[PDB]
Amino acid sequence: FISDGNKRLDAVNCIVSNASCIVSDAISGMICENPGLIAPGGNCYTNRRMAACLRDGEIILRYVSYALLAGDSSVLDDRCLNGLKETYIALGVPTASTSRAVSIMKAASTAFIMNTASGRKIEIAAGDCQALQSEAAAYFDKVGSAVD
Amino acid sequence: MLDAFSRVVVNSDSKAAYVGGSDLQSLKTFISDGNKRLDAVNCIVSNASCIVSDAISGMICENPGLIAPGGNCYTNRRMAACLRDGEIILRYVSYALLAGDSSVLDDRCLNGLKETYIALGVPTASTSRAVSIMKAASTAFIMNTASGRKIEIAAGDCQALQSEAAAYFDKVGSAVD
Amino acid sequence: MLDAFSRVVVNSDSKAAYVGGSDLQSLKTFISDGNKRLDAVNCIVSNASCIVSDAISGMICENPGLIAPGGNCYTNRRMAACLRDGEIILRYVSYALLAGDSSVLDDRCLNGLKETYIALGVPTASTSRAVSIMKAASTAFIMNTASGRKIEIAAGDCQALQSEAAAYFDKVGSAVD
Amino acid sequence: MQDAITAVINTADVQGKYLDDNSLDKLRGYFETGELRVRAAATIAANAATIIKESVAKALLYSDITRPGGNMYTTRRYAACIRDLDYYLRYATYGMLAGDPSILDERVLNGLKETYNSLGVPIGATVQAIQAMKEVTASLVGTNAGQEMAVYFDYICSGLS
Amino acid sequence: MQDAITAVINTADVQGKYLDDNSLDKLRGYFETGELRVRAAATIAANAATIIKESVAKALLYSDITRPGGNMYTTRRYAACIRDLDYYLRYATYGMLAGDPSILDERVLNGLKETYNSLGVPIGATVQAIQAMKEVTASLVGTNAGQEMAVYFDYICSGLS
Amino acid sequence: GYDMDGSGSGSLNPLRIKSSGVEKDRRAFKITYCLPSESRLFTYRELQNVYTTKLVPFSSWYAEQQRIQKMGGKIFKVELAAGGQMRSCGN
Amino acid sequence: AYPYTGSGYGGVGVPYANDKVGQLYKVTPTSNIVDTAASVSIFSTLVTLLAQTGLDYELKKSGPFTVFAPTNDAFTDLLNAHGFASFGPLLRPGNTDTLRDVLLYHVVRGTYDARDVVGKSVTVETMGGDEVTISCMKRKLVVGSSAVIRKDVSCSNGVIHVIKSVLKPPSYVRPDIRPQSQPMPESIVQDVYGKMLTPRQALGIDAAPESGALTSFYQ
Amino acid sequence: SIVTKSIVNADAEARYLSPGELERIKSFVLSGQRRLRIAQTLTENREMIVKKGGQQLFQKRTDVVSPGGNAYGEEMTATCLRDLDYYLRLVTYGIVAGDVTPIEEIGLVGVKEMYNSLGTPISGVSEGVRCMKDVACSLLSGEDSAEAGFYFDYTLGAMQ
Amino acid sequence: SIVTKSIVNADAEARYLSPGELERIKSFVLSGQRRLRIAQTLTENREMIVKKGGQQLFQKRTDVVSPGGNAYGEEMTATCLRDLDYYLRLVTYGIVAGDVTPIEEIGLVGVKEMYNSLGTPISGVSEGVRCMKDVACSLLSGEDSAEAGFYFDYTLGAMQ
Ligand SMILES: C=CC1=C(C)[C@@H](Cc2[nH]c(/C=C3N=C(/C=C4\NC(=O)[C@H](C)[C@H]4CC)C(C)=C\3CCC(=O)O)c(CCC(=O)O)c2C)NC1=O
Ligand SMILES: C=CC1=C(C)[C@@H](Cc2[nH]c(/C=C3N=C(/C=C4\NC(=O)[C@H](C)[C@H]4CC)C(C)=C\3CCC(=O)O)c(CCC(=O)O)c2C)NC1=O
Ligand SMILES: C=CC1=C(C)[C@@H](Cc2[nH]c(/C=C3N=C(/C=C4\NC(=O)[C@H](C)[C@H]4CC)C(C)=C\3CCC(=O)O)c(CCC(=O)O)c2C)NC1=O
Ligand SMILES: C=CC1=C(C)[C@@H](Cc2[nH]c(/C=C3N=C(/C=C4\NC(=O)[C@H](C)[C@H]4CC)C(C)=C\3CCC(=O)O)c(CCC(=O)O)c2C)NC1=O
Ligand SMILES: C=CC1=C(C)[C@@H](Cc2[nH]c(/C=C3N=C(/C=C4\NC(=O)[C@H](C)[C@H]4CC)C(C)=C\3CCC(=O)O)c(CCC(=O)O)c2C)NC1=O
Ligand SMILES: CCC1=C(C)/C(=C/C2=NC(=C\c3[nH]c(/C=C4\NC(=O)[C@H](C)[C@H]4CC)c(C)c3CCC(=O)O)/C(CCC(=O)O)=C2C)NC1=O
Ligand SMILES: CCC1=C(C)/C(=C/C2=NC(=C\c3[nH]c(/C=C4\NC(=O)[C@H](C)[C@H]4CC)c(C)c3CCC(=O)O)/C(CCC(=O)O)=C2C)NC1=O
Ligand SMILES: CCC1=C(C)/C(=C/C2=NC(=C\c3[nH]c(/C=C4\NC(=O)[C@H](C)[C@H]4CC)c(C)c3CCC(=O)O)/C(CCC(=O)O)=C2C)NC1=O
Ligand SMILES: CCC1=C(C)/C(=C/C2=NC(=C\c3[nH]c(/C=C4\NC(=O)[C@H](C)[C@H]4CC)c(C)c3CCC(=O)O)/C(CCC(=O)O)=C2C)NC1=O
Ligand SMILES: CCC1=C(C)[C@@H](CC2=N/C(=C\c3[nH]c(C[C@@H]4NC(=O)C(C)=C4CC)c(C)c3CCC(=O)O)C(CCC(=O)O)=C2C)NC1=O
Ligand SMILES: CCC1=C(C)[C@@H](CC2=N/C(=C\c3[nH]c(C[C@@H]4NC(=O)C(C)=C4CC)c(C)c3CCC(=O)O)C(CCC(=O)O)=C2C)NC1=O
Ligand SMILES: CCC1=C(C)[C@@H](CC2=N/C(=C\c3[nH]c(C[C@@H]4NC(=O)C(C)=C4CC)c(C)c3CCC(=O)O)C(CCC(=O)O)=C2C)NC1=O
Repeated sequence: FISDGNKRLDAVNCIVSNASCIVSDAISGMICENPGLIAPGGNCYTNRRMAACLRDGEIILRYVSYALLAGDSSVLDDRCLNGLKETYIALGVPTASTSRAVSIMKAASTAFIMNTASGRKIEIAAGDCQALQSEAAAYFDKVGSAVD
Repeated sequence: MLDAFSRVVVNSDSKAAYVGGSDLQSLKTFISDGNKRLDAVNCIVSNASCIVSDAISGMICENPGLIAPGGNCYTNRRMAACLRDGEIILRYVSYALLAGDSSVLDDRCLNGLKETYIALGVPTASTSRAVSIMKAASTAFIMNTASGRKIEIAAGDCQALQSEAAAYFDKVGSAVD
Repeated sequence: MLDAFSRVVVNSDSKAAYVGGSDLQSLKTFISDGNKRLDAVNCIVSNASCIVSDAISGMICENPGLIAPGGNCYTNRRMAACLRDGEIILRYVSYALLAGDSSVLDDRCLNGLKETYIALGVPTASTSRAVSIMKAASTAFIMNTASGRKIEIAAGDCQALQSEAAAYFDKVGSAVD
Repeated sequence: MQDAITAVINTADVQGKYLDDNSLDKLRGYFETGELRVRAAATIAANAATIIKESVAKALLYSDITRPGGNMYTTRRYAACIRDLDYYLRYATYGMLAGDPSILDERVLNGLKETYNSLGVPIGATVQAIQAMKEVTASLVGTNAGQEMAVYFDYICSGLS
Repeated sequence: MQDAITAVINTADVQGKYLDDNSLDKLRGYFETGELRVRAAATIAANAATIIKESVAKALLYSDITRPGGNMYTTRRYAACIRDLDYYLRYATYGMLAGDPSILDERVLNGLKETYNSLGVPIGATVQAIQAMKEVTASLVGTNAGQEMAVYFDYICSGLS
Repeated sequence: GYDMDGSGSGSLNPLRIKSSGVEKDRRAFKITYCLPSESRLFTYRELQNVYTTKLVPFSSWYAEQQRIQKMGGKIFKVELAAGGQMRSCGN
Repeated sequence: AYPYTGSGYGGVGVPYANDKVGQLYKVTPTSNIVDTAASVSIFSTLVTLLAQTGLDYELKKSGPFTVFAPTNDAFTDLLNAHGFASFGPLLRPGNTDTLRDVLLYHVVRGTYDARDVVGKSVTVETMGGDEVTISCMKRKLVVGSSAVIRKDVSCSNGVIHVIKSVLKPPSYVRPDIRPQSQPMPESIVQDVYGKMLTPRQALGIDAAPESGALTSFYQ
Repeated sequence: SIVTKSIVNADAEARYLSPGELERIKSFVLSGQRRLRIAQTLTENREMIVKKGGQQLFQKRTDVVSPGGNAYGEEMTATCLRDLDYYLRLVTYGIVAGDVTPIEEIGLVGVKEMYNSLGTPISGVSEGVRCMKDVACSLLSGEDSAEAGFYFDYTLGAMQ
Repeated sequence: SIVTKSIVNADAEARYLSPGELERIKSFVLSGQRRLRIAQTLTENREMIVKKGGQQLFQKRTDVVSPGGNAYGEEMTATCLRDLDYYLRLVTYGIVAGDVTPIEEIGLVGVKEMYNSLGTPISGVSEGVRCMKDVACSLLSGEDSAEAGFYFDYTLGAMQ
């Protein structure tokens, strides 16, 4: 980290100042993939639920971001990491849909962290960052395994 | 809607007794500080559209995901309603500067807002950021310390009033979050 | 080794063209300055050894761990090497005074000094302190406001030359840390 | 405790500075209001009895409290009640005349909320009795000194509540 | 309180047993070290004032604490400070000469952490002052006796921290 | 009468413990101690409730505390209730 | 309905002080602010921050302090782009006095809890030099920008109030991400002597074309 | 402060302030601006009082600045003049307070224990404060330096 | 005296002398002849000790015998050595007593108030008594001057 520092903080600042982008991206894409999870039936039909859906996306990405800064996701496993699947079962929330949204958040996160995402071209001097990308994908599939 | 006058009156009716001396003494300080309040509200009435434009432009530049697709500042119409809502927030803050009490701001604008921005999907932290930029810009205009604008007024201390305006912006910001 | 002349010439070579009247005008300000820099170099190079003695003695005075056993100023050998290092630092600073550019100063001493003192265990903050005391003493001699020796010079502004000298000492003290 | 002057010497002392123009402006403020504080304390000293009598008559009597089973029932309780109103008036005058409510922090409001919540003294009736003394006292001393006493009675009422 | 002797009689008493060879080995240990503890207590008794002066000069003076704003800034607080260093030295000597720090549990460490955390005495500075007394005292009594005093000053430091 | 003038060890007042109390200071500590006596079984004095709670003046708290610890008392909760803290002037 | 405690002939006979034993001024069961903030699983990051800044020390004091204390979840809410922009450079290692300023902005002397503030609105200076308005309108208590989420927690030297989000002081100097340097000449002749104006030029009798103008001569 | 002393008094007697004491507070709050003039003059002339008082101190008392003395050296003499600066500041506080309670609680309560813990002769301190009294009486009027000089006299009486 | 200390002790405890207490009396009354040897030697060598100790005092500490000091002149120097003679006498009383009670009650209780009332630097007195300690330890054996020297150390700890 004393070697990472401005580079790890640079990555966290890249993922953080694209948060509304990644959240609304992955949730809007989650709906696009299957029409059964916008229709009557599934939990995207009511306006109230949709708001808590956007809030849950923002909370996942927020704690995921914390893990990168905090090195290990103990801050995540302190509360959010454990007991989430029990809640999503006890409220009838679909889990395949959430796992898809976390996957889309992961792909958008790595594409932002490597600047391969066409459209945002923030100016940083170049370096190797593959390790850190694998930590980011590491956290999203920790959570993506915990939703299922 | 209650001004400072009706705030003293309502408090004295909770006490269920006549106004007397001390409450009127604090209200005499309101009267003697009245012209400073008048000139302060004049400083916020005039520079408001520019402040609103700057604050929301700063909100988008600090957080570029608003202009991103599927953001709430994406569509041109959404940018229009965005600018208008910043204007209306600054408008009721100016009313709270004239009244001296936040009953107009609480009853007309603040109550029913959090649930609205939640029901629309408006990001609340971005709105509180815009309220914070209007706060700092409004205190800089109210203390005559703006860079592009330095209008002459006869000199005097007005820190009380700056803390008052910052209390209203703080109040608006608190309500959204 | 590049003076101000060679700096103009190198900048024109990166620009890939001839000189031009603007760079020649700044060169006329340098040459038109002239003997202010001459008399300034004469002032610092005159009282040089005494500057080195006072600055290093003051550097030992601010933290007595150097002269404490186990410190790098402990014993005669280390003290002699200390004094010749302060003297050579001042020597290259005077070279950068005549040159007008830091190219002479930087290649000879700015580059690689940090590696050498880290490899030898020389405390770098103490070196920056010594460079700071030589800075203040050398600016005080260069403005002729030194409280012990005040020689006659026809009056004028040596201030332009002096800031430059403080920039060289801030370059050395920024380099050693 | 501390008055306004001691507070100025506390801030200026705890910075290590001497007295600058701001602190001298604060001392000038206190020394302007000096005489007003004196005559207000003189008037309250004169009419304490009548303040407590009029305020008890407005706020407490002919109610459930002095009816049996209320807190004021029996002579011992009545005398303790009006005794406490005497303390609130006296220490409110001290706080006014010092210009700093630190005395009310040191010697009155310390442990008083635990006392009244221990005994079962009604807080709201106490507060209304203090406000009755605030109205009557402000009627005696006038506008400006009624404002000064108003901030110290309101300080005790904020202390209990 | 208790010394090493009393502590042995406590363990042997509370077992109901008499004094076996192990307890007599412990009393032989203390009775070997007895004279060393006596002369150490003699030296510290002789030079108490100089211990406190040199330790305050090392640890506390010319810093933020005696500068205004710090907790030693006034003469009242300076005198209370050096008063407390006197007590730490005296009871540390009793603890050394008893061979058992129970006196430090009974008569020093009791209520003192509550006291200092109540008043605003900084714990850090106190600990560094006690360690300064440890170094100065060890310099006076020498190596072995300085180790003995070192475990008791470290006992007080472990108590306050 | 501020207890810090002319400290002992050569000052004719026999050594006594001396507090940082200011003249007539008004600071007090709420304390909780426990006391088991010792004098009772040879004195046969009537029993009293040992465990109490009181507001001790700040100037003399020092001596009261030392005295409790001398007679094997145990102190539970020292709070400063009455006064203000780290005030250079005005107690 | 509201019995007055009396041991003998006072009234009903409820033992004195409405407790099993007729005694008052019992030893307090509450502990210091640092201890109660340390005992709970949330406020752990505040216990670390007060540990780092040394405002642990001032909260151990027995003066009445109100601590307007944000939860552990709240510091997570700083990861908005706006909040990470403002409090972003505090994660740089040198910045301790700025954390002292923020955390001194959260602590207020005296005791200001719920129904001192119900109805009215009061403005109090903090432990830092800045000021905060505390108000309660329509059973809502808010301090500065963020509303109180849990009302009052007694801790024997004042009150802990619990807050949804981290306040900001009005005077906050964000620590720079990269340290700023004075402009170096690098070419005295072209940059110092070229940008400088001769007395004659300043009159305008000469021609204008100076490339720049100098406001300072330093490092 | 005089007001503080006046209160505490009837507070411990648990009565209101007497007629007499309220007249004393009136006389005090009417004497205010004269006091603020005195402490203004001693404020803005502090360097002459500390320097000149230190000169008369070291010229009368060559003990402490001699070798093997408490005030020996440049840093020790600077600390000596630093303490004279402290007592000058406290005297100004005692002038505006209208009572020596600031002087007593900031500077005098336990002063002998401190300077005996430092090895400093406190009679040299009292001679220093007397020297600053002579300079401060040279900078003021007749009745004015009577008043301020009597505050200095209180500090001398506490050191001796 | 240890015997007296033992008495008063069990007298305030209102009991007869304990088994432990008697042994202390035995050790004291068997150590008697040794003590009387020591105070006999310091008694008959007192003139020499007062002189030599005073020489080392004034030579180490030229303050007080300088013009301006306390002890300047013939009469003053004679009074100074008169006091060193007093403290030598008291130390001998404390050696025979086996306790510093005589030294404390004749010479130490209220000494700082007396020498502050005389103008005398008491650190110079402690340096004088330390000089007499060095000479009296030059006149005795190892363990012997350990004992007596530690009585001198008590007097130095009372002066400082
Ligand atoms: C407070 C906020 C804050 C930040 C946001 C960072 C910003 C930051 N990044 C770097 C510096 C850098 N940042 C990156 C980052 C990357 N480069 C790539 O090509 C990838 C796209 C991307 C992966 C994350 C790299 C590679 C460097 C340079 C290497 C390094 O300094 O380690 C530096 C070094 C100084 C400089 O370059 O001028 C700083 C300050 N630091 C902070 O203090
Ligand atoms: C700290 C971490 C943390 C989380 C990760 C969330 C997880 C979470 N989500 C919900 C609750 C919810 N979460 C969703 C989200 C969904 N909507 C859908 O269409 C999708 C299947 C899915 C988004 C991908 C919805 C709709 C609710 C409300 C469910 C309901 O009330 O029917 C709840 C119950 C409380 C509430 O109603 O908010 C919780 C604990 N909360 C936390 O505190
Ligand atoms: C109907 C509209 C209307 C206004 C807008 C005001 C405008 C106004 N302000 C002042 C007067 C004043 N206005 C201010 C205000 C200022 N203090 C400062 O520090 C700032 C620069 C500025 C607030 C932003 C002050 C200090 C005075 C008094 C000036 C003085 O007496 O020196 C006066 C002169 C009369 C008076 O003293 O009140 C007037 C006409 N009055 C009106 O009738
Ligand atoms: C009396 C007080 C009062 C207010 C405070 C507003 C609040 C408010 N805003 C909107 C509505 C809106 N408000 C915004 C504003 C936003 N655009 C963004 O990018 C940001 C998140 C945010 C500015 C900071 C937008 C974009 C809409 C339209 C939303 C939409 O139609 O999608 C609406 C619904 C009606 C409408 O469409 O106008 C209301 C009630 N209206 C009021 O009457
Ligand atoms: C061969 C060796 C050699 C030198 C050492 C210089 C010496 C020198 N200096 C000046 C002349 C001068 N020298 C200075 C210098 C300064 N004045 C100040 O007050 C500052 C302390 C100091 C800053 C450097 C000034 C200001 C002048 C007069 C202005 C000028 O001539 O430009 C002159 C002009 C003639 C005269 O004054 O009689 C000469 C010959 N020239 C040489 O040929
Ligand atoms: C200045 C410092 C100070 C104050 C202010 C003070 C208050 C105080 N009020 C008390 C009791 C009481 N206080 C009241 C007060 C009231 N009853 C009512 O109905 C009214 C609404 C209200 C007064 C306005 C009553 C009835 C009691 C007696 C309770 C009992 O013991 O029976 C007691 C218990 C001792 C006793 O009186 O028997 C104290 C100690 N004590 C102090 O040392
Ligand atoms: C506001 C009340 C107040 C006072 C007065 C005060 C005095 C004070 N004087 C000190 C030292 C000192 N003070 C003196 C003073 C003197 N030497 C002489 O010979 C002269 C008689 C005299 C000067 C007139 C000296 C020499 C020292 C340092 C001695 C040493 O360190 O060896 C120190 C030691 C550390 C430090 O200064 O930071 C304090 C705290 N502190 C306080 O809070
Ligand atoms: C025998 C066991 C025992 C101890 C140790 C003890 C200490 C004790 N220390 C006190 C105050 C104090 N103690 C200090 C000590 C210090 N200030 C610093 O900055 C330094 C770190 C440190 C000196 C080394 C200070 C400043 C006060 C007074 C603080 C105040 O009143 O504001 C008080 C308050 C009242 C009084 O002293 O009379 C007690 C009782 N009491 C006991 O019974
Ligand atoms: C038995 C216990 C006891 C003692 C000790 C004692 C001392 C004593 N010392 C005195 C004077 C004195 N004592 C000294 C002593 C000294 N001057 C220095 O500089 C040195 C530090 C020191 C000598 C080591 C001086 C100079 C005077 C006379 C000072 C004067 O008169 O101006 C006087 C004044 C009148 C007189 O001597 O008759 C008494 C009574 N009296 C007693 O009853
Ligand atoms: C028709 C229904 C529909 C959608 C809605 C999208 C949603 C979507 N975005 C993706 C992924 C994705 N989305 C973005 C964010 C996005 N791109 C940007 O450059 C900016 C500024 C953005 C916010 C405005 C990025 C950066 C990626 C990563 C791929 C890339 O490099 O662009 C992916 C790939 C997921 C994966 O890799 O597993 C999908 C499915 N796709 C669909 O089929
Ligand atoms: C690149 C995206 C971007 C922006 C857009 C700005 C927006 C902006 N304006 C500010 C603050 C700010 N803005 C103005 C108003 C403004 N200045 C004037 O002199 C006149 C005439 C104005 C309207 C035309 C003032 C007066 C201030 C206060 C600072 C100052 O003294 O100028 C602040 C500081 C906020 C704070 O203090 O917390 C910001 C972020 N910043 C950005 O990064
Ligand atoms: C007690 C530990 C100690 C020291 C050792 C000195 C060391 C010292 N000399 C200075 C600065 C300094 N020093 C000298 C040189 C010196 N003066 C002369 O007149 C002659 C003949 C000299 C050599 C014999 C000069 C000329 C200056 C510039 C100030 C001046 O005009 O005198 C400065 C000021 C540094 C600055 O400006 O940043 C310091 C700190 N200071 C201390 O605190």
